[PDB]
Amino acid sequence: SVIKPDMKIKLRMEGAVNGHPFAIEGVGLGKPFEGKQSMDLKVKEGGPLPFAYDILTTVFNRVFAKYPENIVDYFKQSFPEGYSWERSMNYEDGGICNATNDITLDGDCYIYEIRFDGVNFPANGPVMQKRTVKWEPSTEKLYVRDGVLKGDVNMALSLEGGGHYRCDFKTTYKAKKVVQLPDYHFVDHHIEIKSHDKDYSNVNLHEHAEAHSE
Ligand SMILES: [Co+2]
Ligand SMILES: [Co+2]
Repeated sequence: SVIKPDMKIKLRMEGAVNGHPFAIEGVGLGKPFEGKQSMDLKVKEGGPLPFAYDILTTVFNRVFAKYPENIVDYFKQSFPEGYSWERSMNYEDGGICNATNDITLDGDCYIYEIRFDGVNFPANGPVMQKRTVKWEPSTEKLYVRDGVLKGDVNMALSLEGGGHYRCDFKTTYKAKKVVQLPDYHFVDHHIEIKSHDKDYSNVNLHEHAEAHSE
């Protein structure tokens, strides 16, 4: 046991985009072995957010990915101690976000302490003009480096005017104890904002993920 079929999530994120700060909290649930999850998210400070919520959504846990038995699962093995990660998100227009998640487990509920910091998004660009629609589904590429796990992914935001806005994600995953390291593999993801109020003070977010290799 320790990884149960059904588990819960609470989180807090504190952050800032272009020096304007904000914080959001949320609760949710999901199935680790099915790679599915969902959550509700409320802006507690800095609302109404003046930039595209989509930049936050991949920051709001790779335990919720379906691993087959022939690929080692760095994430499920890491609990109950858990793990953290860091990431920079490098947008084609020179906007850059750094984020971190510290993940712990209390009973059947994961707990995330998130930091998010974005800078240099142009005023006319699609993040600050809120011209984004969704992330496309993706394939993350995961490899070992210096004893820890890396995950790189080419991501794309569909723009409401048509076309896409590209971002490169480089994530380092750090387990809090010794676990077995996997060989090169992939994680397919698909993240969707399933509902939201007008200024996104409330968001319902969904993701499903599946590992594969060879
Ligand atoms: Co899908
Ligand atoms: Co909408």
